Amino acid sequence: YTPIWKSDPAVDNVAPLRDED
Amino acid sequence: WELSRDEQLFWERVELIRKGQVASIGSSHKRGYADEAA
Amino acid sequence: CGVNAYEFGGKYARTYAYAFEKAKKELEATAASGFMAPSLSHEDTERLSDQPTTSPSVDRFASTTHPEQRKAQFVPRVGPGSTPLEDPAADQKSEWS
Amino acid sequence: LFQQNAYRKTPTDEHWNPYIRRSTENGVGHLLQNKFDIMRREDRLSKGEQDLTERNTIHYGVPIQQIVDEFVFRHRNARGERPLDYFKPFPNFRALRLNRMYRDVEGFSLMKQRPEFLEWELFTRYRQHHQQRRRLALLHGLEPVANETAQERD
Amino acid sequence: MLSQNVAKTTVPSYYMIRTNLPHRKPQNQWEGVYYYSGITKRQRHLILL
Amino acid sequence: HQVYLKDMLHLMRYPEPYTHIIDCRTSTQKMHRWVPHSLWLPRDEVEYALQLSADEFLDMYGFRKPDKSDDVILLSHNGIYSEQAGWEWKKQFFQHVYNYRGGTNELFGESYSDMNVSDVLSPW
Amino acid sequence: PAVVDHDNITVEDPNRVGLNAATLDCRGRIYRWLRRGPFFQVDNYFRRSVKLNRDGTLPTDFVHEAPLMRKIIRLAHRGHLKAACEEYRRVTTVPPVEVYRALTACCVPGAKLADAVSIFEDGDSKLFYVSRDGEVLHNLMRCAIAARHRARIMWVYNVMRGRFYENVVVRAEVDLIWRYRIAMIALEYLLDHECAEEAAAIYSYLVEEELLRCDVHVRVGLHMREAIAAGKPITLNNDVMNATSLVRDATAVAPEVARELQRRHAQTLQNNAVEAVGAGSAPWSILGPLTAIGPTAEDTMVWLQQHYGDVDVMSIMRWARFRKGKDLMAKDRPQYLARAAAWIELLSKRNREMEEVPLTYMRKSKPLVLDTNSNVRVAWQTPLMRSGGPPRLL
Amino acid sequence: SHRRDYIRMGYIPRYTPWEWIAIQEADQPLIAEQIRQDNIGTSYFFSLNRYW
Amino acid sequence: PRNLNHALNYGIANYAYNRGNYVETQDSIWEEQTASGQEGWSPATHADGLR
Amino acid sequence: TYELVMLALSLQGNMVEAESILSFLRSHHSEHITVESFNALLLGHREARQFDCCDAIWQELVDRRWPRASPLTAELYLRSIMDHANTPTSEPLQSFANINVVEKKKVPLVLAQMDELGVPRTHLSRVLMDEVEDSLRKFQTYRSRFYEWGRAVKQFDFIEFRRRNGWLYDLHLMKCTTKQVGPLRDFNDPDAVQGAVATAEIPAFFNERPAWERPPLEETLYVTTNKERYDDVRGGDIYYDDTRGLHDRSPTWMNEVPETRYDRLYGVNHPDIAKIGIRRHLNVEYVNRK
Amino acid sequence: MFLIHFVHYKTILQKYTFKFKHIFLSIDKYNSLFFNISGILIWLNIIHINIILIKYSFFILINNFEYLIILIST
Amino acid sequence: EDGIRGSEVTYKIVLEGFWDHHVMKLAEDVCMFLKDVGRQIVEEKLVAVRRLLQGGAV
Amino acid sequence: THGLREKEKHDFTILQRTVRIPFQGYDMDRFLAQQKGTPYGAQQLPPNVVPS
Amino acid sequence: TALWDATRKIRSAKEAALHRSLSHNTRMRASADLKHWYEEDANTLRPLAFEALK
Amino acid sequence: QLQAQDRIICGTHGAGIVAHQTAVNSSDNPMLSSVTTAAPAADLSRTKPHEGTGTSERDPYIRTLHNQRSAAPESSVSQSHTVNAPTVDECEMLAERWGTMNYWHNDTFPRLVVFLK
Amino acid sequence: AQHGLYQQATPIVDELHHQKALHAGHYALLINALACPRLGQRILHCDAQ
Amino acid sequence: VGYTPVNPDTSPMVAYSQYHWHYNLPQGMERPHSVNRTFAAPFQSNHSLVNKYRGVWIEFDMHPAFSVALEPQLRKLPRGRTLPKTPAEEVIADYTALAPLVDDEKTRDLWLAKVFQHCAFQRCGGAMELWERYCHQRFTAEGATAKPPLSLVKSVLFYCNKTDNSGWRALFDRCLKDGWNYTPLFDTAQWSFMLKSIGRMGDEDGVRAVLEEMLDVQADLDRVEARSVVIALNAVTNADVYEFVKKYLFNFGERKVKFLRTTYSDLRGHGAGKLRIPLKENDNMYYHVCWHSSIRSPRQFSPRQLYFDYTPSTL
Ligand SMILES: O=c1ccn([C@@H]2O[C@H](COP(=O)(O)OP(=O)(O)OP(=O)(O)O)[C@@H](O)[C@H]2O)c(=O)[nH]1
Repeated sequence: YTPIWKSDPAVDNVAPLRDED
Repeated sequence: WELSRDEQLFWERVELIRKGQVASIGSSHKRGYADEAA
Repeated sequence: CGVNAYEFGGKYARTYAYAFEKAKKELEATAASGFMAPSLSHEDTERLSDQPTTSPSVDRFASTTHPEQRKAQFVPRVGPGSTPLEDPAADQKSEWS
Repeated sequence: LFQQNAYRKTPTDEHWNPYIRRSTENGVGHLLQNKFDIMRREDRLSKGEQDLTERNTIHYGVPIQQIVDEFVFRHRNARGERPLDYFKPFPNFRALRLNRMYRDVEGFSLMKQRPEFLEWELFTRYRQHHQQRRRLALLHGLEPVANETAQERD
Repeated sequence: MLSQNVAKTTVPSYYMIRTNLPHRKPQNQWEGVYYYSGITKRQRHLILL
Repeated sequence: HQVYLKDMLHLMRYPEPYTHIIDCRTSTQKMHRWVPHSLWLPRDEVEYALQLSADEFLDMYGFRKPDKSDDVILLSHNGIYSEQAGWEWKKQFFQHVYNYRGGTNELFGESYSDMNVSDVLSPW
Repeated sequence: PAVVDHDNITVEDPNRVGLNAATLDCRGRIYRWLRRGPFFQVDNYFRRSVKLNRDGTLPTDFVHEAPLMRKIIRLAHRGHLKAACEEYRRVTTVPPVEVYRALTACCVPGAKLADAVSIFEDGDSKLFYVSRDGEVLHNLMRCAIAARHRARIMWVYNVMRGRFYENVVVRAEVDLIWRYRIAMIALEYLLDHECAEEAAAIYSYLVEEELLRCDVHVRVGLHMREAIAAGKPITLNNDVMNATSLVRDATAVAPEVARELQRRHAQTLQNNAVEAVGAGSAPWSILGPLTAIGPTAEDTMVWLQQHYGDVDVMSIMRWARFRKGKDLMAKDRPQYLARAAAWIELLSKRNREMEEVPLTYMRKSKPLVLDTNSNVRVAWQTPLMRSGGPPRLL
Repeated sequence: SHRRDYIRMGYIPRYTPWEWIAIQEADQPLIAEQIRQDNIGTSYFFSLNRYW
Repeated sequence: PRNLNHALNYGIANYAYNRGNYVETQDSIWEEQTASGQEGWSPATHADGLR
Repeated sequence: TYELVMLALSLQGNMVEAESILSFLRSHHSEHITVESFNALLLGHREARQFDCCDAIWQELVDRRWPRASPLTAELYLRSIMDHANTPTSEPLQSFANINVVEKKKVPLVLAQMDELGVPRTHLSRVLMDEVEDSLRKFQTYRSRFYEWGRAVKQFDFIEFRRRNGWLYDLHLMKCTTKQVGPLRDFNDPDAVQGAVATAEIPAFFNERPAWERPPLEETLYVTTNKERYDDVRGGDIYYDDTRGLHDRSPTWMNEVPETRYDRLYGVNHPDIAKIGIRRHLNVEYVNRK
Repeated sequence: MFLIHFVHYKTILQKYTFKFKHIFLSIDKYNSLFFNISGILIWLNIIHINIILIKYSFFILINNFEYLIILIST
Repeated sequence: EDGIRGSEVTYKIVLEGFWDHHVMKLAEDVCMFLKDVGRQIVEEKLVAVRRLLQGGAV
Repeated sequence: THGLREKEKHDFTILQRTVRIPFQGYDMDRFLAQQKGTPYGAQQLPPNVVPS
Repeated sequence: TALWDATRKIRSAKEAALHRSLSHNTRMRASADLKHWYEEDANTLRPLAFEALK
Repeated sequence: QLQAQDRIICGTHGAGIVAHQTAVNSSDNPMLSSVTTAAPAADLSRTKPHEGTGTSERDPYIRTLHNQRSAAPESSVSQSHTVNAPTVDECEMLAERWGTMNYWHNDTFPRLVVFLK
Repeated sequence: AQHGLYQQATPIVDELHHQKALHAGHYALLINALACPRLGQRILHCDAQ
Repeated sequence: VGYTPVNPDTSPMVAYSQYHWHYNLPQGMERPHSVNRTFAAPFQSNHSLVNKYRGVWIEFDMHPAFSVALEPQLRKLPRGRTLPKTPAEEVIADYTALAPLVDDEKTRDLWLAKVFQHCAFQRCGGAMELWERYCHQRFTAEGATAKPPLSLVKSVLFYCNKTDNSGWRALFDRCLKDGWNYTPLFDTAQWSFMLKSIGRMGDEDGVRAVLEEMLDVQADLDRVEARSVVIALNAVTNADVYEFVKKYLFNFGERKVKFLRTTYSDLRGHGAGKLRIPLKENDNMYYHVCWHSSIRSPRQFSPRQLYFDYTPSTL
């Protein structure tokens, strides 16, 4: 029956942080 | 500053470990695991 | 000049500063709560947004739903009197004097 | 070591559980919380009394009956320690017990530790004399009074 | 899934018919009645808050 | 025990001295970025690596071998190889071993996989 | 789901709600019926009808039962307790609050307490707490007073405060004003019969709920009501509260009350000093803990404040003013005075402390050096009892 | 619990052990109506007439 | 000092009574046990040896 | 004065002297004794953790009904009961359960007394009233609930709850005991064939192989599962213990796994790992510690 | 930069000990009283008697589950 | 009345078995239990009484 | 962990089987004291040791 | 004597501060250490007397 | 009423009948052949309240004495029917005292003669 | 003093005693106030649970 | 032996056998059992609680002065558990007339909250005017600093749900962490009414916002009233919100989810009468809530159904 819901989009979680810094 | 230094160190070590792998094994290929047949 | 030997030097400086601020803020709420500190477990809090990522409340177990996958070691340890240790039920935790 | 501390964050981890929390096994140190109590402990310990914090775990020991039982069981009825009267027909409940010394032998120094010949009989008669002295006492109204000072006793 | 979920019955056969083996456990006299004394996570949280 | 994305970002900005983040990604061909403060022990080597002495381990991997008290966070593309590696680290008895599932894919938004395994079973 | 019509029952039984013994599928139904609990019929009948409305309203008002409830009320007002109780029996539905009010009010004059209590307890936590009402509790309390029953007074007070379940979950909690009234007659009774314990309890409650000024608030409230019917603005000020006849008059009496406190205390001190010796006067009475009052109004209020100020003295002087509807301040001055004095006396811990009787001083001891009795001990003698003797430590 | 012979080697307690009595008795609740407190009186009029 | 009578049993414990006297010792024990509530007048039982 | 001295002695935990002062008072000054001496003694005994005395003094104070107990009194006594109820015993008494919980079952009796005495139960701290309310919901039930509490629906619902929390071990219906404990041989005879007169289910800790006979920590180093033979067993037991070591691996393991840079060290007792290692190339200085 | 070279102290002291019994230490087993069997009688289709020891039998068991069996002085 | 013949409260526990010796031995068990518990309670009451005898207000 | 401490306890229990209860004297005070060499004339000299 | 009294008040104030802190601080309570109560005392805490001048 | 009850029954761990001075050393006797020479006791070690390292009587393998408060059972001697010697404190208040006829006329220490004298 | 500011109450009390403005009960009043029982209230409810 | 099995308690040939306890052995209890003590279950009845208030409690705190002063006006408004039938026009007239005379803010607002609640129970639509006339200026408009008393907010919200009103969304939004932070103080009944209204009106986005806050604020999910959850979920037709609602559905409990399905199947079913406004057809959300229920329940084995078409193969 899987996948139940659409997987999270490809978004990159590290970039915004190290960019602020 | 430290992050910069340590990043570069990381890749240096990765580079060497990989080169050691290819050297000692003789090729760049490896087996899978018995469970990668399925 | 020997900072970088220490935990307040270099890459860890930022952590120290963080810990520092939290402590301050935390002191404030203790002073507000009558000098009886909030829960370590942050069971005390209105919102889930509020409990920090550093709290022991956050659930790290192989499984959320399946009880047999909720142990710390290889089998399920029991407390005195063969009481469940691993994941305690609400009434087994008693905060008494 | 893994068994001891596996995912353990602090030694106090399991202390959400009251029966684990007041265990005195590792020491008393997690049960002392305010200064007051610490000082009290110091004081009581110096006077040579018990620590009150120690009482957080209740230890009933083994009851004397259980001990005597394990002894007489391990000795298969322990005949070394029984009065010879245990070995004769219909012993009363006092012949049924072990051989402890009572308070009645206390003032007789004639018999030293090994009593010589006839000494123990003599002692036995002294003991009787005292029992009769008690009887006369009760009869005529002179017995110890729990209140009495020294002149009264005299 | 849960490894304490365990067959209490034997494979169906005539051995259930032809034999005086009992089909359930006899009641256990000293096991108390199960009853409800206990609170939720939610409730404990409500009290603390 | 798990470690979630929140914990991961927090540990990026606020590292702990004796928490180690260990990258398990196996093939160098697939790894183009560096998880901050991480170290590289590829999954394939683990069983051997963990049986080296402190010195030997230092010589083979070029970084200090985590003590058995320290926090060890494991990392992979999907969170599969990191899991298997975790089992290795747990079998030598390491007290705090956390796997970060969804790890490098969630961090960097890459879609890669440690092993090719598919959900569908071949009809029996 | 099965539902029984009590109007339409036929031999045919169209809805097929009966338990048919031989039909298809019957067996498990029969078995269910034979397993039913001791009250099954009764409980189901009662819970499928008679349930709280979606608004939080009580089921209490029904057209077909109304004249019966009316009749009960009517009967209770003429004081026929038995006839009323005999009609209460035939009630199918929850009876309205008014019934419980009437019924307990009827229990008061003959002192029936057991009956008032079983009435109340019947309407409460069986019937949805219709019975929990300012007025009903008030009657309960008036019975407990009338029956001179101390423990039951405390019990009604306790019921009135309630607990989380009835206050928060059920939402039946006695009104603020009513709470005040109840606690107040309980307090009259206790202070008048000298029960320091329970008095202190109720008083501490009044302190905690900020009810100490409540009677004043109510009077101010009434004048405000009239001023709103006239169209003029109302406001709550310290000036408006000190413009009240109550506060004025208490302020007037206060010096006289103080002087009585002082006279009384002096005489107590004197008596205690005499009983000390078994009867002349001991040194005990020569200087007491009470300071003499300066000659002024403000000096009086200051004196009251510093010796008796753990209690709120002013509000006590107000409460003690009326007794059984008779105003004491404006008719019997000395009776009022003695009352206010006695109450302020009972309600302070400070007063309790400064009124104590001198007790003999207990000798410490050591065990005998030559052991004879464990019961005989060497006593310590204070330098007063043995003059001479070598110098000793403490 | 220290007795290794308990059912195996034939030792069966003649008296039920204190610790067990405590556990048994501590498992079940106590009925409130068993405590028997009457300080008010008997209700002559209302009690037998209460809601159906 | 507590040890005033010590000489009478030298090096053995101190006693306030003559320990060399059997009767006086037995008497002293009697009084001790009377003082502590172990001995004294108690309601009789059918088992206490009435004779 | 005397009640302050008692309160001091009792905060110190000195019970003998506190009780002495009260005795002297009782004897000479009795008509003057307030409740606060009983309060002092209660607080004190609770500190010294003597709960039987904490009880004795309350029962006495209920007998003489004067001086009147105060909400503070009731609070101290109740607290002492909760304290008692939460203490553990030593390990000898801990094998089956935590005994001292029985103390909490005193509570609904004490509460009843508080109503006979006119101590309002709603002057009790919020804290204590939480602990007490808990204690209640453990042991108190009404005649109403009692008629309905054994219904099978509720028994099985309780079982279902235990199943979703994965604790079935103790439940009666829901556990199947398997292991049998064999008899003890005698050197008085191999010949005598023993047979079982009776059978009881008792916890395994009564007779379990002595810790020095069995392998070291079993829970941690061995994965054990009790399971049933699938094949038909002519005779012998239908259950066996499948025990494998935690560290067990296929004897063929090295083929089952990808090749490593370690492989050319095969069958070598003391390799120089310093030589195949990467540190010696990476470092400029490279001190070899050996 | 580096100003110094140092030797790494750590306090490894275990001074506390927490061991918790795993669950299966308290699980039930079936234990039995055991006496020497003096004789046995089985009956299902046909009765069969075995006598190991002839003495006056002080105890007797009867068991009906598959076959009727009677364990004498068991 | 004095001695054995008088009391404030009487409890009679009526025990019932299927076999006579069962009920006999149960009665010994329960009996010894109540002996101990009884002595404990009555001893407590006794100390309360001795204190009330020593003195008290009204 | 090897359970050798538990063994040691068990073995102590085994050794108990043999032992008597000691003779503590008819006058126990006197006896204890004389064992310690305190009473008058009860002094023993230490056992003579052969010099090294 | 007066000076000694004053000084003793100071020291007590310092220690008091320490005590309030320990009794309210739950993280430090988590590690179970009697040594927290003795590792800083009047001698150790600030203000230090021999540092007064500067 | 044993001699030295306190020292033996309440003071000593075995109740006097356990021999605490015994070596767990291996014996050549046939019954003791299971007994293995024990390692020496662990040096700084924290025991469980019911055990000891087994070095001395003061430190047994098994701690028999409870750690609570000990109290001798309440005397069964009648306090109300017993008449003690008259104290100073009692004889000063003798005019307020309520006694039994047996208290006033008591054979030893009669209080009536004192009320009069 | 009742709120636990004794430091601030000390000079005031000194100056009163110097002017002989205090009499018998007043002292008892002050000394009792040194026990901080408005602080005691706060501690009792928050800290001491 | 037979089709009727022996019952092991009454049969001595079981009871006294070798596998049980013979009547000649000593009959004591074997082992103690502590079940209820070790792991205890929390009480949840199959039936809902009979005394619960079942409404939105509006928390009337009035100073006992104006409480007496305003009595003839307040006697017409709801007191605890009592709902007088006074027509709402009259009550609003009384507020408009007499309220400017009272000087207290707190009093005027408690009084207003009573008026709102009263108008919520009669579903009179002209009561929002009162919000725009008095409250809007100092609470909702142009970043006014003032923070309304909780009871007033609860009352107005309750009114916007009872009378379905677009207005609620503006008020609710002010209650989150950056605004008044009132949301964690809401009752379970509050959430219930909110969800039901929003569902009828048909805002998927309102539904999402509200479910998110409920979850974050730790509302009591399982005791949110099932009808209102169903009516809310039924409103969701948009692809993204739909995704959200699957992932979210995993927050309910086993039991809750089973009755979400039962209630859903009834409201479009037999019990379609039970609603004042009929549901709208969502076949997708219906199917999904059923599917979810099936996933989360324990699974049963019906082999003749699964393997109906199974044929073996020799490949
Ligand atoms: O769970 C339930 C059960 C029953 N009801 C009952 O359904 C009747 C009509 O069902 P509705 O649910 O359509 O009415 P509503 O929204 O106007 O009702 P409120 O909940 O706002 O009062 C309502 O008047 C109420 O009595 C519920 O509202 N919820």
